[PDB]
Amino acid sequence: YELPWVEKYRPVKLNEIVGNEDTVSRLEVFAREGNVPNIIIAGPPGTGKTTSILCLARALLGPALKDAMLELNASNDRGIDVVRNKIKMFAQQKVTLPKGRHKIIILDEADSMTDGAQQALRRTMEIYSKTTRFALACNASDKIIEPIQSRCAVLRYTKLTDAQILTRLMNVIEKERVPYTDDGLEAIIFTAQGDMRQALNNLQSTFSGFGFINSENVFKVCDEPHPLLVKEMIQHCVNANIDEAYKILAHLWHLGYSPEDIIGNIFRVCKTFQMAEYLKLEFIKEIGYTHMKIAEGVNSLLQMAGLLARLCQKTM
Amino acid sequence: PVPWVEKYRPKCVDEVAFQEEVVAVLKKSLEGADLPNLLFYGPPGTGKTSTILAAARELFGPELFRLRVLELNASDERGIQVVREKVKNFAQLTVSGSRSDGKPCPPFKIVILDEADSMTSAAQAALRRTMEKESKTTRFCLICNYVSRIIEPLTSRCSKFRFKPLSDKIQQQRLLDIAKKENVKISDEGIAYLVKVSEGDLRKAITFLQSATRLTGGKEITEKVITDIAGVIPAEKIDGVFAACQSGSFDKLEAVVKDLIDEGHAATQLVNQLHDVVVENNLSDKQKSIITEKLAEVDKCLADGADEHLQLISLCATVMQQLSQ
Amino acid sequence: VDKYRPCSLGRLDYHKEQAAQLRNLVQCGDFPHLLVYGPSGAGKKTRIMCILRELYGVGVEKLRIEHQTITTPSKKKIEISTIASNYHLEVNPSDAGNSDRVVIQEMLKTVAQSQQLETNSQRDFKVVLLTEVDKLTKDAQHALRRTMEKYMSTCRLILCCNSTSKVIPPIRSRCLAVRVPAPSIEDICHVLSTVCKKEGLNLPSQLAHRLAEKSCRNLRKALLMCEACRVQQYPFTADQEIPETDWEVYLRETANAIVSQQTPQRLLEVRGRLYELLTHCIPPEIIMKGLLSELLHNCDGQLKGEVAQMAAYYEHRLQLGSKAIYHLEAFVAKFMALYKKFMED
Amino acid sequence: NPVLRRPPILEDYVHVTSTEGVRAYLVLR
Amino acid sequence: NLPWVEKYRPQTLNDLISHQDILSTIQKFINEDRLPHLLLYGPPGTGKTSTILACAKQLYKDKEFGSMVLELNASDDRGIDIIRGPILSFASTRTIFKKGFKLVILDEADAMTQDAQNALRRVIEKFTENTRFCLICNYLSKIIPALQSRCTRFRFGPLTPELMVPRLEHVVEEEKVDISEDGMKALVTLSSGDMRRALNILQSTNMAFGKVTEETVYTCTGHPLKSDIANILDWMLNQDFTTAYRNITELKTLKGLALHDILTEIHLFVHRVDFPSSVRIHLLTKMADIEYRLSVGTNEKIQLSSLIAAFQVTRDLIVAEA
Ligand SMILES: Nc1ncnc2c1ncn2[C@@H]1O[C@H](COP(=O)(O)OP(=O)(O)OP(O)(O)=S)[C@@H](O)[C@H]1O
Ligand SMILES: Nc1ncnc2c1ncn2[C@@H]1O[C@H](COP(=O)(O)OP(=O)(O)OP(O)(O)=S)[C@@H](O)[C@H]1O
Ligand SMILES: Nc1ncnc2c1ncn2[C@@H]1O[C@H](COP(=O)(O)OP(=O)(O)OP(O)(O)=S)[C@@H](O)[C@H]1O
Ligand SMILES: Nc1ncnc2c1ncn2[C@@H]1O[C@H](COP(=O)(O)OP(=O)(O)O)[C@@H](O)[C@H]1O
Ligand SMILES: [Mg+2]
Ligand SMILES: [Mg+2]
Ligand SMILES: [Mg+2]
Repeated sequence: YELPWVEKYRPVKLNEIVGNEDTVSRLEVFAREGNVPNIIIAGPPGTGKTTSILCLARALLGPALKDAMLELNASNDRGIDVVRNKIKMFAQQKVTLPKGRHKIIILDEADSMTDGAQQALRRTMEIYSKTTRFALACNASDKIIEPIQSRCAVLRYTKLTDAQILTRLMNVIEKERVPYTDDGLEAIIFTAQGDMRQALNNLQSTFSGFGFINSENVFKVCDEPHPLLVKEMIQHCVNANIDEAYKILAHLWHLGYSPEDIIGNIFRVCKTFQMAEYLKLEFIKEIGYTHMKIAEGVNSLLQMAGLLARLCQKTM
Repeated sequence: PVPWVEKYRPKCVDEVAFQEEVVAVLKKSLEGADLPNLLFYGPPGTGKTSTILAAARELFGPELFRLRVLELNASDERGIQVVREKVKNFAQLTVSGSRSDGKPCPPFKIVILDEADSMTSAAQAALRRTMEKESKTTRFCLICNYVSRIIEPLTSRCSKFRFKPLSDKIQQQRLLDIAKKENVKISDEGIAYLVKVSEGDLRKAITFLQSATRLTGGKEITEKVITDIAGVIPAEKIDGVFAACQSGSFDKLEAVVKDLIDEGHAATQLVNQLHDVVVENNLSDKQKSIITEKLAEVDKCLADGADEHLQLISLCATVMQQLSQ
Repeated sequence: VDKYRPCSLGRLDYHKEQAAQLRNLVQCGDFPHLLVYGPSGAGKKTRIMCILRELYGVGVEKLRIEHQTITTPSKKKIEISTIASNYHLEVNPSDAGNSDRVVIQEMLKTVAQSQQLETNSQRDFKVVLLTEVDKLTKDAQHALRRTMEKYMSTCRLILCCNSTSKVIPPIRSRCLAVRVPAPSIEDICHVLSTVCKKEGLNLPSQLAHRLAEKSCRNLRKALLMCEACRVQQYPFTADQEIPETDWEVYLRETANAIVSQQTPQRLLEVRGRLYELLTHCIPPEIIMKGLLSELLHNCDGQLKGEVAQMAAYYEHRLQLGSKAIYHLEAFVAKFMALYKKFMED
Repeated sequence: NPVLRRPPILEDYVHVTSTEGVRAYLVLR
Repeated sequence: NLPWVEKYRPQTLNDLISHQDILSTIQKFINEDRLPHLLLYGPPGTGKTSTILACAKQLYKDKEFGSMVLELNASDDRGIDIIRGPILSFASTRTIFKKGFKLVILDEADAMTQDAQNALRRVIEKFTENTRFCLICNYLSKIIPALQSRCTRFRFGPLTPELMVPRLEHVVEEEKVDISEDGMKALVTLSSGDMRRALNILQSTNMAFGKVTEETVYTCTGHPLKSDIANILDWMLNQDFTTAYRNITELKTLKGLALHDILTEIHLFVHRVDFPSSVRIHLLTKMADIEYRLSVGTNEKIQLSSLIAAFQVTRDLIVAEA
């Protein structure tokens, strides 16, 4: 009954968080200032928006965490009745706390609520501001209304950078004593696509599967279109060649891949290709046009062949 | 409520002319009482829907026609959920094969899918899965324009029945028979032009003759009412367009394009009739190729929703570029 | 233009044979679903009015305004201003940007499953007059086709539209297509002479011909121009300053500013002018049409043809996106690059 | 190279003419 | 009696083929009681449901299979009421049976929305030690990366014909029907690497005619013939425009072909025809455009004429290069 590495090696203090730089320093200042405002934390999913406010609350309250901390996810019911009852009930309780300490009501996924829930959340945040401090973890901050974010601080989280994911992955590798190769690290970066929990889950999956880290073992348990072949397809499209590129496309089509998977790996390789800048921008525009065709409902091999022909036609 | 395309459906399978081989195979399949495989396909107006309805009437009778026959339009119901719920709701009703008139009725309910080739591959995969759900109590019959649009698994559990297009002599014969039956005054040239504007379609010809009887109101049906109900652009306009593009400047092109637009003529009819003219005459292969590719792009832009006048002036610019060189 | 509209098909001035066909259609039973189309201002609403007059008694001219409340899939009550009567119901479903399918389902249900009150006066069916069906989405027109299939018995529709290429063929094939052309210059001059002579005016034939040629065969524009020319100066001369609409001459000045200079600061100024045109709520199709006409009036050396193709292409792009200013500025930027290339060499 | 006027006698081929009819052939291999 | 797929469904980890690394890893995880939430994704009919049913009948007996396995499929709509309905209440309960985890087989998991997949992500992460989910789907890219980041995925690829033909030989030895070489080539080509359609086509060819040859499969299925598309390409490449248009429209109204199937078979044909690169690029761009123009729902004769137009420009360029 071993725990997965997603929750086993979650950090327990703000010094171990590698994602942001200014926001984690703001949280470190807030953890000792004791006058924490209501905050809204915005960013992509999986960048650590709820293992940061959790670490702030655990460093703030400390031993009184179990009585003066309420995490409300979207796992439970997301109606107006539960937010009316449970949040007000928890805010009305008393906890014997120090001078610079307040209760914390984390609201994970605060963007799925309606306008009535947030316009009542205005008054719940305004009235009980002495007793408790709110922390709304939102996926998109534009869906948060202006009077909510006027009275509360806004904190921004970016997508994990590949150097930060490299540092975290090598820390986990040194912790678990995993033998590794640099090609396997590049493969787990490529299959990670910037998400930290995805990176840790793929690393623990290939460690439980095969053990030693190499670039061939990563794609046996994930089985994306191989970036060597997709990079060869892009290189053949940029070198004025259509027959060899369609040979690679038919090789990756008789392995049964969907058009969406191949064109997603095509764009992910063409992000980090090496060519001219204007050629990159024209290629990304053509790939986006073809992906609009495919997501519209045209998912034939002929559309991928036409994409290859258009990419070969852009480069003279 | 007089739907002449439904009123003149032959309700008996012996009344179905020109298709006596398919009629005989259908009669053998009905008398065999074990029919897992059924499919009808062909051009529109060939009466495949009327043939399968005549088979359902000669087997089930009028009493079970409203009970065990369910007709669904696939193009009207392209969503997954509706054809999941309605087919299952009809199939879950257990109705025995006992008839009050004493005729032996085999125990199945028949399902008609009109225009089943309009579905995508995933919709037909879910449809097949529903076929494997209910392959016992009810039976299915798909009607499509082309058999090659139907995905493989639905061709496994069906037997194809191809339909030839009806020859124009029996088209004119049926049109004059219906006009004599309903006392419609129309000459042989009017019948010939009516079957000309409705290219291989008896449904369109029947609806256009019904509309001609509505719009004339007892008068003799002329060529103008026929060419106006179908929306057919007259050949004088096409000849003027090609005369402007052959020897003229863009003032002449804008004049004829503004004349066609302010006459109210649709751009889809213009691209269709200009394609019909430009695919038969004595232009070069390169000129016909460039003009037809431009016509296809223009009809795509009109299907997207682009403004028709700009498409027509660009099309006439392309035709002028190819012709006046 | 509203006081002296002909009330019946026998009082029409042009398109007599189509009036005869439509009154023969009314003269018998089973009146089918109509699809009335043509160019704008041709007289489609006049023909549909005369059809509704012939379809019933004299009470068709009674009209009333209702504000019906629709509910979307989201819990949102939206008001729709319907022009209704006791014999028909005229609606514009294009005002709902995404809830057009809901209103054309609900109005069809409340007009079909709610039976008629006094079936002795009207017939067994009542008419729903959809207006401007071309800008409806494809799934909305599919829902319209489904509701037309379900309720053929008590609700037979008349669809007034223009440029039928936006309308899907599965709903076009079920409807009798009636095409009302724009009247000819001689017929516009004849109805101008009639509308002048029945109010004591002395309009000459030359000014009437100039009004007909200037209005681009739009009859409502060619009659409001006549009334504005009466108000502007009553003694009618052959050389009169015809009152021009402001956005048309603004588009002409816009094209003059385009052909004046091919610098990106002039592109910023013309972006401001295009933004003024857009914020004046005129559609970008009419803007592209007027811009192309005024640029082809000021072009030479066959370049017009290439420009013509260019205009259509960007209008196509304007029908795929939502922000029309990107496509309009792309069109004028490509046109200014092409002129600079043409005038430089 | 990809267009041959003479027929290939060891593989399949597809004929291709024009308005004048020179009758070239294309390899199906 | 019964269809052949429901008769000869595999019931053993060795009876499923070409997934030997996946089945070996599943057996390795299930002998050591370390099986995670599974996400089996791939083409239809490649052995997704039968693999996890074999693993369920390995784990559980016949008596407790109906109790500790809940199956949801395409008959159940997959929105937000289901994830807060039966599957949550199933996963959040214990059983009076032996101390093992439950199992939920969710067929067609790619049809769930992003909100539904996030709610399922909450349910999966909340209950792990007592419930092991199994989401099987066609497209991996239609689900969110968080759901991919919490459940172990496995790619059930297509079956290579070299490995596909022993099972077809076994089912043609067990069921005595007429077998030829071209019939087996038609089976392994038209079936497109999945055993379900191969067995269905084989049974339909047996029941319809009696013998299995190439033309019997082609007449029972309606697939476009190779000589048919060869005639279409010959008419496009060495005939006049009106002649080719009339010939191909008569063949379309006779053979029952459609322009999409003509387009994909011609696309498969033009990579065998040794064109120069530039006219290959022109043909591919034009044919992809015709495919999109047919996708948006236009008239068919004009797109047919555009296909002939592209091939007539092609034939002019080929003769001019000769
Ligand atoms: N900067 C980081 N440093 C260390 N671990 C991180 C970091 N960012 C993410 N993680 C890990 O990724 C997971 C964080 O997931 P969550 O924070 O729960 O998701 P989220 O980003 O908050 O988005 P929500 O809450 O679903 S809207 C944990 O397993 C963390 O260990
Ligand atoms: N063999 C036939 N014998 C007699 N009448 C026929 C025959 N075939 C067609 N018809 C007539 O043609 C009419 C049209 O029949 P339909 O079933 O609507 O044609 P269709 O093939 O179903 O085209 P659709 O419905 O648009 S796909 C029928 O009502 C008959 O009057
Ligand atoms: N590896 C295999 N070996 C032998 N027969 C197989 C194999 N895979 C599939 N089959 C056959 O094909 C049928 C379909 O298999 P299933 O796994 O039920 O379909 P599926 O893989 O789940 O794909 P779906 O359900 O259509 S999305 C089985 O019942 C077998 O008859
Ligand atoms: N027979 C006629 N006699 C007088 N005026 C007419 C006649 N037919 C049309 N008109 C005028 O032409 C104008 C066209 O308006 P309308 O019918 O709304 O066109 P559209 O429906 O295309 O916008 C109306 O203002 C009407 O007064
Ligand atoms: Mg989180
Ligand atoms: Mg039909
Ligand atoms: Mg399944």
